[PDB]
Amino acid sequence: MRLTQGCFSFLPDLTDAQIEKQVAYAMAKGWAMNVEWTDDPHPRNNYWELWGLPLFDIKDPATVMFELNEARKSCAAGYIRINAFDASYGVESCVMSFITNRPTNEPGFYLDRTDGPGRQIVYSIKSYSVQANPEGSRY
Amino acid sequence: MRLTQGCFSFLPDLTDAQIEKQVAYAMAKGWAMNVEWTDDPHPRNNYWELWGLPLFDIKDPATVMFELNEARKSCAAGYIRINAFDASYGVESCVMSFITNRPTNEPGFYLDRTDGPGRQIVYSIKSYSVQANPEGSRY
Amino acid sequence: QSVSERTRIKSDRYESGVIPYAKMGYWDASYTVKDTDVLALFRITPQPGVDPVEAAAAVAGESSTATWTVVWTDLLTACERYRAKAYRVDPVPNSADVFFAFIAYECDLFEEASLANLTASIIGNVFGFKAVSALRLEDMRIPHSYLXTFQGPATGIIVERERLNKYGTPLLGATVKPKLGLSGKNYGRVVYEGLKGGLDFLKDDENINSQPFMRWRERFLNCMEGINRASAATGEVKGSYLNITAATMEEVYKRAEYAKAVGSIVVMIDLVMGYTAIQSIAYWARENDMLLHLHRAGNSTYARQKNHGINFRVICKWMRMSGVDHIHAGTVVGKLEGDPLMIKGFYDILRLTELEVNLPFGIFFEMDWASLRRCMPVASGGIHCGQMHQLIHYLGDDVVLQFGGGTIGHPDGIQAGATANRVALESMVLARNEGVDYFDQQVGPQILRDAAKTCGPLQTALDLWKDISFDYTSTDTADFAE
Amino acid sequence: QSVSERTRIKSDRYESGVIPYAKMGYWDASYTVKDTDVLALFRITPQPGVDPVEAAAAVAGESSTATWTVVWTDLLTACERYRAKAYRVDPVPNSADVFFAFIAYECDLFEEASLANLTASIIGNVFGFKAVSALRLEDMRIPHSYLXTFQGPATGIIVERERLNKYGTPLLGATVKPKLGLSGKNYGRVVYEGLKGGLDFLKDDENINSQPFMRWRERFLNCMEGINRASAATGEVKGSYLNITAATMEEVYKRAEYAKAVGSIVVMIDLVMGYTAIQSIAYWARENDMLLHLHRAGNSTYARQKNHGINFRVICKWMRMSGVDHIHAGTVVGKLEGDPLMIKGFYDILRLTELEVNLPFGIFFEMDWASLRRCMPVASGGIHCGQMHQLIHYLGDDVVLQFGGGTIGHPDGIQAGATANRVALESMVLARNEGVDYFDQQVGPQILRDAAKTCGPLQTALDLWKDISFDYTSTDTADFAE
Ligand SMILES: O=C(O)[C@@](O)(COP(=O)(O)O)[C@H](O)[C@H](O)COP(=O)(O)O
Ligand SMILES: O=C(O)[C@@](O)(COP(=O)(O)O)[C@H](O)[C@H](O)COP(=O)(O)O
Ligand SMILES: [Mg+2]
Ligand SMILES: [Mg+2]
Repeated sequence: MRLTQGCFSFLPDLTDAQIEKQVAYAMAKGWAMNVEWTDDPHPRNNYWELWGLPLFDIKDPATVMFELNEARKSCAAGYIRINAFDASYGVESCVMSFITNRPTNEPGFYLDRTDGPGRQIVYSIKSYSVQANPEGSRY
Repeated sequence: MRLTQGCFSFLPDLTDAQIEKQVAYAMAKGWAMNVEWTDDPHPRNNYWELWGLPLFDIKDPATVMFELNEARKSCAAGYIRINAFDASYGVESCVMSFITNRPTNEPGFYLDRTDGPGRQIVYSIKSYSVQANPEGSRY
Repeated sequence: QSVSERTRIKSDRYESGVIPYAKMGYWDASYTVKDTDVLALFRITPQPGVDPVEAAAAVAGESSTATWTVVWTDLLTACERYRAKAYRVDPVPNSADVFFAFIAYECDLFEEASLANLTASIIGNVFGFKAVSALRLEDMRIPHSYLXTFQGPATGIIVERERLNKYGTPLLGATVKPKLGLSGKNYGRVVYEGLKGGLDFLKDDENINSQPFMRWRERFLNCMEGINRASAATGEVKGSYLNITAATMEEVYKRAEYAKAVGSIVVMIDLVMGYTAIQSIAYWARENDMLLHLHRAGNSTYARQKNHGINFRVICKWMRMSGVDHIHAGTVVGKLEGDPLMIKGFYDILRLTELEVNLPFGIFFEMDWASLRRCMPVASGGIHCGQMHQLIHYLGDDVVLQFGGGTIGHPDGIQAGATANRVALESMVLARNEGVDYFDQQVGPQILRDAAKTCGPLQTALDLWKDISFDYTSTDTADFAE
Repeated sequence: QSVSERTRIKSDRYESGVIPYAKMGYWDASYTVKDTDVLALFRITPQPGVDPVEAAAAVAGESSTATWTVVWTDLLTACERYRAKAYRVDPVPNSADVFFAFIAYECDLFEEASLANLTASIIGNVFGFKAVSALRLEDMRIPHSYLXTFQGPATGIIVERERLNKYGTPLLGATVKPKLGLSGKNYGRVVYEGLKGGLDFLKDDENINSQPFMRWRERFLNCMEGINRASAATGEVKGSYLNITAATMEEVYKRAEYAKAVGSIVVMIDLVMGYTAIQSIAYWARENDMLLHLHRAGNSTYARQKNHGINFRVICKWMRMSGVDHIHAGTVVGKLEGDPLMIKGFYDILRLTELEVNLPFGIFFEMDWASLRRCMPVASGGIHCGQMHQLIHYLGDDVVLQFGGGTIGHPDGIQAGATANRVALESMVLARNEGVDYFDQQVGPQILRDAAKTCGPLQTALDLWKDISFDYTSTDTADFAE
């Protein structure tokens, strides 16, 4: 299965050059970029691993791209996204987030059903990758 | 007993000369005077009877005194009070009430006790004048 | 003679009898507005022979303290202070019998945190007055001080996206169809299919509450299965707007509590529930970690005509104050009334931190939102992915694009329908961000026909629907063009 | 070569390290104050060698967004918006190394309706800072927009006087004495006798709660018998402030509800219960038709000294916002600290609808009170009927004058004590309203001697106490004269 988190995931995996253009857009709008990694694809995994600090000062897309590829080369098999962050008043949040990397063999999830009161069901979404192996050796 | 409602009822009954001086003070502050009558002396009898309207466009203490004296002639034996209304933002209420007339003889009250739960008493204050005779013929 | 007669009020103002509302101190051409005033702009069509200032003052007075004849009881109050002031009257552009009337109300007139009380004064009686042939509340300036008594959105645009983990593209939805008749079982089917195919949300129709054909508990339980199945299949947070609209407030809560208990991220209410239930369920939604989607059912009974009613832009303000997280605000290009200019202003009111005067967008007053949270506009009704270039340009980023028929109508099934819409969307956004002139009549359709070459469901949706448009004249137009 | 080092922030402002708070953005001498800002005025005594402005910046920083070293996380927020700006540092008159520092705080820093939160920022940590040897909060401008989130007094002066049916003079009361030791039955005796003799109210002493010598229920029942006996004997509304101060919020409400159920017009609470217990009970008092009397226990632990703590005028602002109906605010001539100018400031703060700058009275900010109800000040502690002229002058009309020992220490009995106070009072006000120059050291004592020729009880209280004064230098004194 294809993990469809991120905002460009019904399109094909983005090229370096297509990512640079999205970075350019975000930098021209004043936003701060950062890169993050995980091998827990659970939809409620809010906190992927920071790759360094967000790049607030930077005036050139190539810097984000250079950091992306350094992260690519150091991190284990998994997922990397780039986020754009807007410190503006009345936003103060992520305004863009898309997957830059995804492992070849994502098995995905199964739905785990526990009986609640009456007909109610207690759902837990369970990842095959995560239950079989620890962080760093899941893909 | 002496009914000690009003703000000068621990002093002797006010003369007409003393009343006018308090009226004159209230009216120098820009307050609206009115005259009111009752023969129900109960503490919680908020609404005495209006002697006409409050005297809003009246600059002369002597006119106020005249309405006091006309209330005194026309009203059945009872109590008369004069109030001064302040209509200002922050107040919007009465700021001076005192008794101008009182009956010769006020029998007063008794405290009626009804058993409530536990040791609680349910209290009612009963006027002797009111229980014995209707309005207009209580004194 | 008698005391009543000696104590009659004899002043020009409080002598008994009818004087005009303008001579009762409800008109002042040089009132200076305070930052704590509630301001209202009215569009007043006075009756033949009624003075334009008189009708403006009449409206001021009967919405604050006045009545038709003079009362001595004014003088028990600080009556200078409580009286509203009609303070400006311009004629409406291109008409000499319709007027814009600005009226200012003192802050203390209004119960804190009560839209019920705000509306009781402002729309209570005055629209049915004889001296006025028509009357429309066009805009209001809700002052910071009144706004701070309200919750504003329960969740709001920012936190909503965080709970969803979805940032960068407009969000996506579909109303389940047919409107009525589906069993809870089949509802859960449609929700699973649509969500699995790419939609972030589905929703109950406004009129799906609890009926012989489908009782509400069945729908909720079956949709939850569908939702969690979708999220298990995609690794996305998913949901469906479970409708909690009901007859009584006790039933609404019961349904809200049921939604919460089985794990729903979102619930919907209809506007016909009314302002007091809305405020209740908006506090409830904050306290129980729930998204609150307002369907604006009934709005267009008062909102449609230009000569009379309430402009939807004021409903925007009131609903953002009460605290709903979503509200439908129009599409421009779909089946429901939407002039691009007015919709844009609606969207600004819902989304911005403050408003600057912009008469083309119908924004008559400047206004701070007092850090009340931002309300998510929803774009719904007879739209399809062939229009995606128009949707993005007109409606911007923070919005939920709903495609009930444009998903379910898809000949290759519901999953095909949803996928067509999301590819459409993502490619269009991708393109905008790259600098492409997506709104151009040539480029926009081409970006999608290019996207269709690698998405089968999209080609089909473009083939089926690309002629479809709802090219009709507006009723709610601006009085100032762009 | 490591990712940490390459993405290390290298800007002047967000690089790692200590930098002066005056460079962190917390000192801006040309900040334009907004109407929605919360303002504080602090009196700062910096340590030898610390720049005054840097101290003001430290206070502004450490009560808003700052810590001692620079943090990159500021950049995840709208940091520039949330910093408080010290906007004015001025020398204090006649102290050479002490300063007034005005600091502006953005409205959104503060939880709505929460005194706990306001104090958490404004007084939380900045007084224990080593770089400052002393710190005192002298005044605050609480903005209109913050004030509307608060209830204000449950009752307030206006509705309080309507419940008592008493207008035209100061109200009158007394603390029951001895402070500790009396049984329930005897408490009711004392209360009955004082109310019968003329006092509007008596009160439990602040440290009378529930104890081995008297458990609270016994006092409550017996006090109501005495209160209702006095009301029946006099035809006035009467009450006693039953103390509901307790260890836990559960017990305070139990006492409050007991007081309600038995028909008490009024309850009291001690400040030592703390702000959150206080806001709860102020809300309760609104909901349950109860007058709420605040005894200020512990206030002088921080309010007494000029160099350090919190001036009582700020406490006045805070308790009026929280919504107590009475607060003890000083006597001037009695046994407890109270400089005439400072007291009149406090009394103005609690009673006026707004405040103009009045530096001799210690009113450093102008401030609208946002139609929050007016709080009745209470003059209590070591006063007697022989000083009534001074009391009417310094304190005005809307006040409760309290004579505990000045009633119960009367040799002819508690009734006599009460009657003497009430005649002095009524006879003094009667004479003020007539135009008499009552405050003159001649004429004041003469108005009382006249009334004493026709009131045995008052004659006796003048002879007992006439030479009694508490003439000591004040600690809590003004910086500006007139
Ligand atoms: O009931 C309907 O018609 C819809 O379900 C649209 O379905 P389709 O998406 O299948 O057309 C929506 O409720 C309306 O668009 C609401 O109007 P508005 O958005 O103007 O409030
Ligand atoms: O405990 C006491 O001493 C009192 O009962 C006074 O009784 P007397 O009239 O018998 O002295 C009061 O609580 C003090 O006035 C409190 O001080 P403040 O009002 O300044 O907080
Ligand atoms: Mg629908
Ligand atoms: Mg005491």
